Amino acid sequence: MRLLLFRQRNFRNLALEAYRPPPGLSALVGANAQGKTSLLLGIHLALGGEVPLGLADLVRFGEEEAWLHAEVETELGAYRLEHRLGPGGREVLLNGKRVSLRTLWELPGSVLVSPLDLEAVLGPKEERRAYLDRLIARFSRRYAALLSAYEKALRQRNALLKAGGEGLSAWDRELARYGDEIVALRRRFLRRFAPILREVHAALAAKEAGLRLEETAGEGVLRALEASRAEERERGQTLVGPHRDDLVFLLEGRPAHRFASRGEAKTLALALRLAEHRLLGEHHGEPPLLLVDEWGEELDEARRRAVLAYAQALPQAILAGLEAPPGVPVCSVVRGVVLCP
Repeated sequence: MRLLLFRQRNFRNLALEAYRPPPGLSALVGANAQGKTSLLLGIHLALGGEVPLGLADLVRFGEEEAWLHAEVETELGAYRLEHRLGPGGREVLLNGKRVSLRTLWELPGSVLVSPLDLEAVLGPKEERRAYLDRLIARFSRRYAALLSAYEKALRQRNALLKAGGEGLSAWDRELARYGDEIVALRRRFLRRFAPILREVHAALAAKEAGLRLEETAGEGVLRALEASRAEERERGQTLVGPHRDDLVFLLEGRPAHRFASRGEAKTLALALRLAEHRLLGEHHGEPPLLLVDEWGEELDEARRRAVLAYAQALPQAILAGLEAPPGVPVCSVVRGVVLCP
């Protein structure tokens, strides 16, 4: 994957007209860390990323819409990716054609190591499950399509529930059809991803990292629905199925959301991103672009070496921090504009 060109208008605090990163590994330097963080985030979204931000935190103050453009070369060919972010939503174009966002996940895209990442490790149940669904959807168009179909069957089913004792029967079978498949795909995915997470985290930290997906309907959605029938009737809501399952991250066998320090969480989050990156490379046959924010933060030598060692072996990667690694080509960001000397 080679990002050839990034252009933007009215995205966060950026002013650049164009940014042309070099091939290989490069670093963004400058006093304004927020500018760098926005640049990396703009690139990530240009390439098909998603992040949790109100429009006033994606679009420049006093402006209506933002635009993002990326020109990439991939194993699949050359592509022009564009996004308009405004009151109407996110409009995505690929080579001049309006496409669903998920279409861009047909290409390798990017992985961003962001300051936002630790909050999932530390945050509520629903956020870890949301992370899981976004992750797997990158890999599997069937999974993305099952999420949509399940969410319809669920919506329709809870409506029949809220409206008394209804004819739930056909809804049970639909929820199970989509749900059982989602459960299966999650198990398959996590069998591949968990060992990668453990390996990657071992290079960054002393504590063993793990994960567990706790299922409400592990013997099948139909059978769990039966067993929850009185109780779901009592609450007005489906209580079992993959929308209720919990992804737990572990350090030394113990839940990270309870027993990780913020620093430990930040390193676990880093490992999760690098494991996602590795697995995407296997899936696509070509690595995503890797974008690393906070390169310079309170890093230790071995942690740095391990990430630098990973990033410097890719076709292209961009780091942003207070200082660049020595010998890494550097581009300055000053007043929203990049200069690559």
